[PDB]
Amino acid sequence: AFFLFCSEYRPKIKGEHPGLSIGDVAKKLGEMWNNTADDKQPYEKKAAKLKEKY
DNA sequence: CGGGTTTTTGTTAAGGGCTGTATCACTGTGTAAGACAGGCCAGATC
Repeated sequence: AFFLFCSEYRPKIKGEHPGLSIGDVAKKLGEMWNNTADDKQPYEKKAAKLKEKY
């Protein structure tokens, strides 16, 4: 949920207000994503689709 | 043999400072013997 959600919301969250380091940026953003599945499922669905396609 | 534990295993993803090889430009020189082949020739011989 949160992994695919961060890999999806990368553009705006990384080009609007990143933070101190890429580490802390993606950490806080993945936390917010996991605390949003209820609103991030299709990103994980696309991830699993690519995984099956591989 | 196996569902669910037993302690784990990728993995794979989003960017960033440190390390470890791979390049990059750039320079040191015309010899030294030996074998064989023609060409020239300067005395040998009839």
